[PDB]
Amino acid sequence: GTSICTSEEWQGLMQFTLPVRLCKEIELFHFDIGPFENMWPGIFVYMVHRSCGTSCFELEKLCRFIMSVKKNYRRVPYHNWKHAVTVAHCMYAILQNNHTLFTDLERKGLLIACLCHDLDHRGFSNSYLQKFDHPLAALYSTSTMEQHHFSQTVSILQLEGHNIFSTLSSSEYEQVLEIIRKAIIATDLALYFGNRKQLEEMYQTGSLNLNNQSHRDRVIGLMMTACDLCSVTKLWPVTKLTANDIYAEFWAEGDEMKKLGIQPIPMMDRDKKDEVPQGQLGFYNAVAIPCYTTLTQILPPTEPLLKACRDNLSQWEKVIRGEETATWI
Ligand SMILES: Nc1[nH]c(N)c2ccccc12
Ligand code: NI
Ligand code: NI
Repeated sequence: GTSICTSEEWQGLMQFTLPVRLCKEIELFHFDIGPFENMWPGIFVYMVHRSCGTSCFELEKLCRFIMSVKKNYRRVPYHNWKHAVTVAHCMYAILQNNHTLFTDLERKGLLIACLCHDLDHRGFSNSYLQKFDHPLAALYSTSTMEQHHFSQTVSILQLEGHNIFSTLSSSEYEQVLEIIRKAIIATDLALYFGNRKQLEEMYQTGSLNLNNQSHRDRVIGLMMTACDLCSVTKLWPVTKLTANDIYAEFWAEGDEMKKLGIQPIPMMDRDKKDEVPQGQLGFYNAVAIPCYTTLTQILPPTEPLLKACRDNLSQWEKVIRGEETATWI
């Protein structure tokens, strides 16, 4: 099942210090971790310490956990360690801007959930696993990969010296694993459509109440979608480069489907790259823009995410009209 970091790996992280200039930058929604790869594990420790406090976790167990999580992301084009840290940074920015809406247990649970939410992704969609009766689809009949990512998270926590949550009360341990489970399962975009619709209704009717656990769960669910999709909230060149990686995965999957006698959906067909700009327009109109619109209504300080998403939508529209300027691969 699960891989473990080296002694040298975690002890190195324990020693890391975040360059001073980066402290100011990491607070901003639009921050791109891309140019700082050696620092990604340290960036995560920094975020946990700012959000949750330097005493939240025993530092050794936290650095062991982080480096073993990294080792259990695969070398796939998109659903990899870079994506994990990017999603956790978006969650950090949301939490910093909305800090006292969330409990200390939720903040720690959500930062961990974001880091873990795609653990052991193989570069194949739920659609593929289920079309082709992969064993995971037999074990997990809905939200197949997401149930797997949660199981991997639990596996890593159970590794010797890796349980960062062991110091919580017996009740709080149960509560945080549930926070993490619901948060990971919520990253299944199949569930997003229903969740966003429910939230929009709750908000528009004024029945939305964050003292109501089921409402809190739904808000946290939408935060998870917003963080999972946050490549669409970066500056255009970063968004575009990330889209290249997303599609590399999709096209490798479509290649597999051709061999099994199914023509893939256009989005996963490398011979249909001309349809990508309209495909992105559809995704922004149906998924991304509604998501950030609703999130901004519920959490006003998240508005820059929506502004950036709208700017990117405008850029894809420019591509469609043939107005794009030079892009670098
Ligand atoms: N950016 C982007 N486009 C599509 N179609 C996506 C699907 C999942 C996650 C991000 C995506
Ligand atoms: Ni996922
Ligand atoms: Ni993801």
